[PDB]
Amino acid sequence: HPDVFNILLQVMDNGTLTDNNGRKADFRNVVLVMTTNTERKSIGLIHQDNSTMEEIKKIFTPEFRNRLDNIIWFDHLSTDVIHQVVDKFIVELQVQLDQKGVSLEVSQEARNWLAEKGYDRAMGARPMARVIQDNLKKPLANELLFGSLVDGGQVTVALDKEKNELTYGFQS
Amino acid sequence: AAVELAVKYINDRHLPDKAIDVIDEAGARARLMPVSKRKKTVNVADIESVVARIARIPEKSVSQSDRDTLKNLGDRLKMLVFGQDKAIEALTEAIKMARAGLGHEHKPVGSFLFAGPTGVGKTEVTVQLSKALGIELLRFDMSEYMERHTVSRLIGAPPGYVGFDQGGLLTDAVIKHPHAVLLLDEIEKAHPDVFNILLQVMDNGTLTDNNGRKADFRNVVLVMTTNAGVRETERKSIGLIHQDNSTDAMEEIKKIFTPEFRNRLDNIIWFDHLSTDVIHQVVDKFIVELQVQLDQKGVSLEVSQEARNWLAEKGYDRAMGARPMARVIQDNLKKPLANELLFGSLVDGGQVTVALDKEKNELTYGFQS
Amino acid sequence: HPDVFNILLQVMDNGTLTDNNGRKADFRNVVLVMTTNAGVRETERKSIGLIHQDNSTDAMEEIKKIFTPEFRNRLDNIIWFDHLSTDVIHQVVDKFIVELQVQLDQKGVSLEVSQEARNWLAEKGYDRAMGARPMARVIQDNLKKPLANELLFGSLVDGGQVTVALDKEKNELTYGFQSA
Amino acid sequence: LVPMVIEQTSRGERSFDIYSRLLKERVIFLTGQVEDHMANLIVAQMLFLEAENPEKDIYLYINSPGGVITAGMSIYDTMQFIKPDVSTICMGQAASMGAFLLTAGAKGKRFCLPNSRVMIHQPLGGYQGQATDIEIHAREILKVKGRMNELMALHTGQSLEQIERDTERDRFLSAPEAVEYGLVDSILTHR
Amino acid sequence: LVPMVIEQTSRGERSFDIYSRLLKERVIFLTGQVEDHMANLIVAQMLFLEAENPEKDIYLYINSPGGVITAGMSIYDTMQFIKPDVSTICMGQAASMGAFLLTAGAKGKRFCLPNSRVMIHQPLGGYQGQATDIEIHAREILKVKGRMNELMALHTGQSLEQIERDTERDRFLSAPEAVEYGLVDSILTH
Ligand SMILES: Nc1ncnc2c1ncn2[C@@H]1O[C@H](COP(=O)(O)OP(=O)(O)OP(O)(O)=S)[C@@H](O)[C@H]1O
Ligand SMILES: [Mg+2]
Repeated sequence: HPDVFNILLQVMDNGTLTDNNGRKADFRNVVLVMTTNTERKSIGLIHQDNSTMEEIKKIFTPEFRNRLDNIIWFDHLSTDVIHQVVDKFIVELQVQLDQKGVSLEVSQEARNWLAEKGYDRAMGARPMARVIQDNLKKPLANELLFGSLVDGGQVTVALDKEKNELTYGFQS
Repeated sequence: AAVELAVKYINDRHLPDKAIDVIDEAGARARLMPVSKRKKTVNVADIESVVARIARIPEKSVSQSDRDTLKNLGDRLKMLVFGQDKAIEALTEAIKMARAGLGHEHKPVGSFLFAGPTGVGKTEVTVQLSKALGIELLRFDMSEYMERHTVSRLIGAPPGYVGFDQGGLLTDAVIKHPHAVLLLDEIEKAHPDVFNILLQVMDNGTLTDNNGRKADFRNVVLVMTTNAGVRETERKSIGLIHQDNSTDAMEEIKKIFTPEFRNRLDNIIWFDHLSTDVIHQVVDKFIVELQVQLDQKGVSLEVSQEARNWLAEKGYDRAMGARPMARVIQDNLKKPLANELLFGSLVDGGQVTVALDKEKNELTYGFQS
Repeated sequence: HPDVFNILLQVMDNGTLTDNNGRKADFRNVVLVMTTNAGVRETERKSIGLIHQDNSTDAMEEIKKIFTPEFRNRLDNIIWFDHLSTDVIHQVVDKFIVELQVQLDQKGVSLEVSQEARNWLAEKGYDRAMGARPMARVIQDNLKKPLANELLFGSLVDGGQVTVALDKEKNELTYGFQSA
Repeated sequence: LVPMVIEQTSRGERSFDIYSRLLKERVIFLTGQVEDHMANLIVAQMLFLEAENPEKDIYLYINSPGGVITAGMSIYDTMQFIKPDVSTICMGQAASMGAFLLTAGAKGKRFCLPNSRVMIHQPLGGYQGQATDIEIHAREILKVKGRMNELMALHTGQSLEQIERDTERDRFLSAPEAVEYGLVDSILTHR
Repeated sequence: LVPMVIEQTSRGERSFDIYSRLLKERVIFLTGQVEDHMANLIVAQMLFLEAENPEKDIYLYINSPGGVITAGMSIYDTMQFIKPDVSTICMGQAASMGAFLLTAGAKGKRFCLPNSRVMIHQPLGGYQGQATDIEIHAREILKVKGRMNELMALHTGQSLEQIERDTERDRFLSAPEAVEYGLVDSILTH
């Protein structure tokens, strides 16, 4: 709401706020970070792309922009960069899985499908976390506990073109 | 003198008790006073000093050190706030009148409304005045009072409510700091009902909290900066034939403020747009501040005259005022020196310099050690 | 709040107000004086027509819309204050000067103001809308400000007779300071 | 369809139409044939602006091709009655009734654009009926045209005889000729 | 019906008509037979834009088939007086007054679309009645044509003798040929 912007204006201008109990909230040592950015499909006969310096000026009064130290811009995730982002989740699971004693044989072939399915141009990489939560974690979880791979396990991943899904291989 | 001065200044105690303690406090002060055998007698001058301490208010008879400071008060402020000389004149004259004894016995020292374009130095003159006189600045941001019911924090909630015990902010602040400066930034933003409280504050110099305690505003300077002035600076008429627009300009403030509130204002200062020559002075002030910060670490910064003139023109803005100068000074002058100071030649840098190349159209930062 | 006005109803009719503890107050010997500004805005309004109109009754009609009938029906009287005329404003200047003299008496300086200067001050600060408050400011700027500078840093440091007058040629006040 | 011209104020943004927005600056617009219903609107605007600021100068843009004579008298009388001086800037065309209002504008505030025209002619009122009714009706129309010359002569300053002679037949005028003829005082200063 | 378009502002979105938002961006459209009300409407828009900004150019799209000559003169005298240069982009047909309005446009800012067509012919104010009155009416129309042609030649620069000879009969010029004749200084394509 516009009233909230006034509160932030006083912070950036003086670096201090007054609580309703008479206290004084020191803001001189706080890194102030404001994040700014659609899910519904295009309302047209033929669906179309909904991808979205003057935009900030229109949505933010000059008095607020003028008080910012520097407006940092974030670039849209490139196709090449997306391959790097999905690798962090695979290696993150690997170190987590290392505590159990298994090593995932997953290669770039699996990440190919996960990339497009996980990454969305609008949603970004937010569904990426959910992708590993069900596709990669749930299947291994059940077999790991039933007794086959409790005392050490070996797993793998298999993606078939026709099936269009991620199969898995279990060994021990 | 003790009886009359106490009732005039001390308002939280009754006449017999408050008067008697002044006499008792004067004698006690005189007991430890004869460092050179100066215990002859207790005069009226001593009674004025002891009362000035009990109520934390300046003494009635201006000293010779306080007197010297008020002589060059305006000149001292002009060294940090360039332009807007009439604003300093009114503030300095009011402080001089109250000390000399010509002030209003039932009103604050001064009640001046400051208007004008943004970034012209409304809060700076007020903040610099408090620092110059060693007066505690009481800052109340009127942006947190955009609702009619926000006044409960200024004077306190009524009895039987969640906030009765906590008390009011403004009343307690003035009670703790009888001699202070009251600054209400962006007064216009506040609800029109907050102006009603200030009415009694300026007319009778008294405000009552929910606990029945009375706050003394006679020794506090009330300043209410507003941005109404920026609206009428355009002075543009939508017509084939132009008009002067002098009469309509500066009359919007009368619409947003009841004539009662304005009728008790000591003066309504107007801040003119910053002159081009004045922008150069503002740059010098900022550079001086950076130099002082650098001087603590031991680094010394030197800026060429040519760089200052180009730097000022780069950030010169009439509407926004001199606020942009902070950003350009930080982005251009301060940021290059950050990496060097933390790790580089400027760890123990000396005789540093800066300049600009006309053909390049950019700054040139050099370092030495 | 308009609801707060209801509290005064019993006071102005029964003459007693009861508190939380059941104690009954007595307002029989209390002079209840209420000051309000209701019709000032409506009277300031200007008619829009070939022939102008009178807005004398508008002042009272506004009061009736603010205060409930049961509140005004028990008021002993409703005095309508009238704008301060030029003649009474001249007297007000004398009152402020007298107050200024009492302040100056402690300092030991006796101020004298010529009758011509008083008339000039009245004309400069005479505003019907603002009443008598600008007179204080006009006197403050013209008389208090020069005296304060002199008192703290000039001839008036010690008690000394001061005088004031008006220059007819330049139409400005003239101040004379004597040290003794 | 009337375009919207947003305005900025401390209270907020007061959306308005183009005609009403310009009215705040005292710029009245006289468009189309004069009639009993449009004249009422024009006089209403003058009264409102008069109370707001008496010292300020009103501006009436006349771009009318002529209308009923009776309606025009109402606008003229209102302009003279109000204290503020009415500035009549002829835009596009100034017919007999339009020219009459143009002349009514205060001296020194009447201007004409370079390509504007100013046409004046005798009233074209007609009546049909019994001879007795025609005789009384004939007197009124003759008294109206004659009255027009006297009021026009006063503002322009010309002699009654030349105006009567000039109005015998239809005549037109140019922008610079109007200044010489006395309908206006000078061409609008170039900006 | 005109679609309502929301204009984003720091305070918040405010709905405005399609024409209203275009006016905010200095874009003014002209269409239909020229009328006194229509001419006065475009005049009020020009004055408002000049006060809002006295330097930025005010676009003037002319897509009209012609109208009353007297009404058009008001638009011409308002365009010359205003300090900002008028960008007379012809997006279609342009009759006699249409050509006069775009020619009045400041030189260096007049544009024309690739397939636009500008029709130029003489004015026609034919009136029937007594010969005595027709004499003054007959004299008046030539004066407007002479005044319009004189001002028209000042803007274009072509010889007055050639212009009247061509304007005597209906003339049709193509967008490429229009720039050759000097009606429009340049053509806008990308
Ligand atoms: N006249 C001036 N002289 C010196 N420094 C100035 C001047 N005007 C602005 N500045 C500088 O820019 C700052 C402006 O911030 P403030 O003092 O709050 O004034 P302001 O921006 O006019 O206040 P608001 O936003 O209208 S409440 C000052 O603190 C100085 O750093
Ligand atoms: Mg400020």
